[PDB]
Amino acid sequence: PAGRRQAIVEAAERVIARQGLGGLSHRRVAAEANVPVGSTTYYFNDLDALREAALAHAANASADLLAQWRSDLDKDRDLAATLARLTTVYLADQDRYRTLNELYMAAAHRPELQRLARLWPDGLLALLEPRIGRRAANAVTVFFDGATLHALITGTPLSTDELTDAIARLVAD
Amino acid sequence: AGRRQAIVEAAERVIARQGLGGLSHRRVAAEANVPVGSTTYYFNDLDALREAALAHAANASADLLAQWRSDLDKDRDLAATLARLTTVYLADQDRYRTLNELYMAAAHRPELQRLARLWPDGLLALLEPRIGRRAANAVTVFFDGATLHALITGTPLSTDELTDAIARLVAD
Ligand SMILES: CC[n+]1c(-c2ccccc2)c2cc(N)ccc2c2ccc(N)cc21
Ligand SMILES: CC[n+]1c(-c2ccccc2)c2cc(N)ccc2c2ccc(N)cc21
Repeated sequence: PAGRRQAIVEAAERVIARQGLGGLSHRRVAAEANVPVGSTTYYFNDLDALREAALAHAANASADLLAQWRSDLDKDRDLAATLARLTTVYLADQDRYRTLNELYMAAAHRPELQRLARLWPDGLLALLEPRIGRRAANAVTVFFDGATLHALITGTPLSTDELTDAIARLVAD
Repeated sequence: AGRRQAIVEAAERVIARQGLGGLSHRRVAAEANVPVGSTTYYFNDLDALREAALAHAANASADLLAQWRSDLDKDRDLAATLARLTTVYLADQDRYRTLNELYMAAAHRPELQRLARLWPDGLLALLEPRIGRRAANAVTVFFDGATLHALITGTPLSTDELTDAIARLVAD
């Protein structure tokens, strides 16, 4: 299909993000992906495997973003401003990160979603801890978790300047 | 004690787990332990159960917010007082789980956002006069993450760690 299967994994991601894990059905995914049901059943008779597929696709996207953050943080050479920017870009990219966001929030009370979620907090820590210490590293990721949830809740993100200022206070000393 | 109440509290639970669209008399009958949806139908023929469930959580949220307000006037060290209160909140996850679930969920469900906003708007107005907009907003944001990240990572920031990060953020 040149990627009918890949559209079904990408739909299933959004599905699971919106309805949860035990809220996966072939009908929904076909709807979600705009493909015939038979394509879904043919490629993923077993829904557990569609679940695995959908979580791995998110996990890949998560770790992929993190590596990009890694690349940017070495090169740029200024910490607060870089992190401020990277966060801003992310807060703005509502398309295609909704899901990672839908899942990360859900994981808050859903152990089965935490292996996927912990990649963010663990990954950020590995990135920052060497550069700023672990107390600072933890405090910053705490703030970022807040920045996203707070932005979504209130409907307005912190500006880059506001982010930069708060990061700088958290990393100072 | 009162079966109305037990049904609105169960409905809160169900909304917290299955969203709002997931709410049904049947699910609530189970969560409530009401013998049959029949008591559920009696007290709430239609789903103005949502409105009661949402208002019950609003009342609980405002209430805790009033408690924070009281505890703040009752001391001087703002940072350490906010930390203590948060530490207590993280330690009472069991009491406050449904509120937390609803808050998380509201990130992508606009219908849960009027309830959810009582927190940020509330903390903002509470602290803004003491530390100004910038700091009050930065603290609320940090608190949003303090709870989420504690849940995700399974380890909360300590009182000392909370106090330290808050002190950095409030300082003019
Ligand atoms: C999906 C996790 N997550 C969150 C996040 C999303 C929702 C709530 C809390 C944190 C995040 C939040 C902010 N502000 C900035 C960057 C990231 C991020 C960056 C990379 C990644 N692989 C996951 C990331
Ligand atoms: C339910 C909102 N909420 C959150 C919160 C919960 C989950 C995610 C983000 C913030 C909260 C988080 C921390 N750290 C400390 C206090 C509160 C709080 C306090 C009162 C209230 N009425 C709602 C509150």
